[PDB]
Amino acid sequence: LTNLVAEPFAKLEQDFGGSIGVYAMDTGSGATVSYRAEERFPLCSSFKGFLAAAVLARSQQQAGLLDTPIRYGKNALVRWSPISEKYLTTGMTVAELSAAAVQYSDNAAANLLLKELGGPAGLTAFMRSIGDTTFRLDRWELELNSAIPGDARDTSSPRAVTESLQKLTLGSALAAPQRQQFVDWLKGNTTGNHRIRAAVPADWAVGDKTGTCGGYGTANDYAVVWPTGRAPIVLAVYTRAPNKDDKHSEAVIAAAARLALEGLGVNG
Ligand SMILES: *C(=O)N1C[C@H](NOS(=O)(=O)O)CC[C@H]1C(=O)NC1CCNCC1
Repeated sequence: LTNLVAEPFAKLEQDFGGSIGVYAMDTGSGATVSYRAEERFPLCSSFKGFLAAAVLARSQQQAGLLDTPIRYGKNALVRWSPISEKYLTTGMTVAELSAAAVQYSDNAAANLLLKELGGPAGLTAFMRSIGDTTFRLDRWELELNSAIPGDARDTSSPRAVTESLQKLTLGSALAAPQRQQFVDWLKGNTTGNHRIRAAVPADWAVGDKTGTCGGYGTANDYAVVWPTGRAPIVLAVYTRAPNKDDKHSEAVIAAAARLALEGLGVNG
């Protein structure tokens, strides 16, 4: 049921000037669209969705975790910490840090939560526990964004991202209350309006998490999409490019998402 209908991904990535990786699954039928789906791409900020899921998994055994207040110093505030910079003098709860990491891609929040889990290896361990053998987080923010060609650090594949996203948002990897909280955080993301969401009709629910490394044309988005009247679709779109100064393209990500939905026969 993979690639029953061919779509012009090669032309798209040639127009972009790099590589595009796509994996999309119709959870009703199991039909899939797959293009470079098992290649590694840098995660960039997109690890923060899985980070929040790992926090929620821990909260299943720690009823007080989400409302625990976390104070932090000015040295925690790295580039692009738009929420946590406004609460430097007060602190925020674990749940607020999680929401900020997901919905505003807040870098200081992500590092604080990584510390709670035992660092990149602790998040990687959570991903292993749900059956993901591809994901690896190796470094903290901001070092994880280097996006070096051929470097497997801080990467996954579009397929493994989609499979893990499906387990966490629709499957049984989280308990039902935590699953719905993860979905609600993704639905409230503010950074993805020009990526997968731009390919999705406004009357369909979407949750997503973006990433943009800042070099090597490297940027991405993954999402769960609920078309009305049919089963949800899960998909991931990742990009990279050969030159350090190559720019990312939001339009290419939206275009790739459109081709994925077309390949699944989903009328938008
Ligand atoms: C994530 O990849 N981020 C965090 C933030 N939001 O972008 S998004 O695409 O996740 O929404 C800014 C870009 C990126 C990031 O952390 N970039 C680093 C800091 C800015 N200079 C380049 C590296």
